[PDB]
Amino acid sequence: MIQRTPKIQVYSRHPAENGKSNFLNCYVSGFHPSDIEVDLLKNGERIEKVEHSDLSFSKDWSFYLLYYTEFTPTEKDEYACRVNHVTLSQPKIVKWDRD
Amino acid sequence: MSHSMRYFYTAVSRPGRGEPRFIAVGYVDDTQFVQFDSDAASPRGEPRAPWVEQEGPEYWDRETQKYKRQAQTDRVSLRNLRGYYNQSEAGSHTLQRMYGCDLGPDGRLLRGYNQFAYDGKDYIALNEDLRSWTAADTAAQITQRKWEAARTAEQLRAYLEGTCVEWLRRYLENGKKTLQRAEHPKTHVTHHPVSDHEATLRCWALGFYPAEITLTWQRDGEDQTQDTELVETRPAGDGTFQKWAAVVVPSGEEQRYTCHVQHEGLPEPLTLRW
Amino acid sequence: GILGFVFTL
Repeated sequence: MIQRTPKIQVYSRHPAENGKSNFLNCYVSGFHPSDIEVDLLKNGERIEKVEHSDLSFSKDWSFYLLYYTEFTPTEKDEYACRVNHVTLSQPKIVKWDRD
Repeated sequence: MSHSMRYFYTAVSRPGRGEPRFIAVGYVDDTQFVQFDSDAASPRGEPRAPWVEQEGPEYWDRETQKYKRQAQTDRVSLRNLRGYYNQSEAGSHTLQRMYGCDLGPDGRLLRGYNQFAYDGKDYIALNEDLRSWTAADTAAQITQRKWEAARTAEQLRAYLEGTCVEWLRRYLENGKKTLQRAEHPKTHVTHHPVSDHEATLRCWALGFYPAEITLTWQRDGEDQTQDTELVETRPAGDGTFQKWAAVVVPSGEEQRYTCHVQHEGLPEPLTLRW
Repeated sequence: GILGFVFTL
């Protein structure tokens, strides 16, 4: 029985520029077993229309998924990705950093 | 150059919460073209690339039928594996499979593969010859004995050396603009002070395809591979990939650092500076 | 196109 915790990256599809339409990504990888919940947050609240890739896996058998939503960054809006997995006592939040 | 078609299957039991879920995805090179999920609102093979979208309803219905048949079968396999390991009825377990084929510059087969994992660990693999097995443990030796008696490898070898390649060839024709072109990375270098004596240099590669890339920081022309933070290569969501590599440097030494980028879509490797 | 021959472990 393997249990591996998700590596999480939160990033934009293109370099973020204020007021310019873009795509916000949360990539979760390196995890096992496959059940996982991933939310994208805007100012601390859950973003509603979030899509994801279908479950796949890497050479070491660990799983990965891309969650994503269209967005338009601004100077003040804060974004984050929240993930829960059997390996996590509490949901883990990773804040988006433009660089 | 050369191309691959690969399928990835995951079946997950969930005793007391219905029957095991089955999820499949298919790729040509680094491009997803199909997915099937038994828990989907309508469980059907789903196109994920324009060059299989023009395959008509017959192709899709046949794929769908085969996925359902595979899913049921994998549910039996999970039942069998539970037994081999004397595991309780109540626990949840995972079966994974990857298989596929590669072809070369002449459109001919290079190699095939088919590997299985149980609960995230290597279980049994078809060897490179496509005629023999490697079992990871005692339980997998049962599956080996079973497949040897049944000549299972002959069925798998016939598909991997034959029909797998025919499909791959067809997909490469239909999706040539997408599939047979590399896209060079778009690069930039950033800088962040860390303290009164250190700073971070970060070398970015965005928008590249295929996923394979090397980013290396050098000082005075020499590799600093051991001192770099490299992130895992990550999907951009548009079929391309991104990666970055960061090195912490003595403040004032930045001019001696260069980032070296190697990628198929580059005619020559790049050397970048802050 | 996926393998149509099925078999159990």
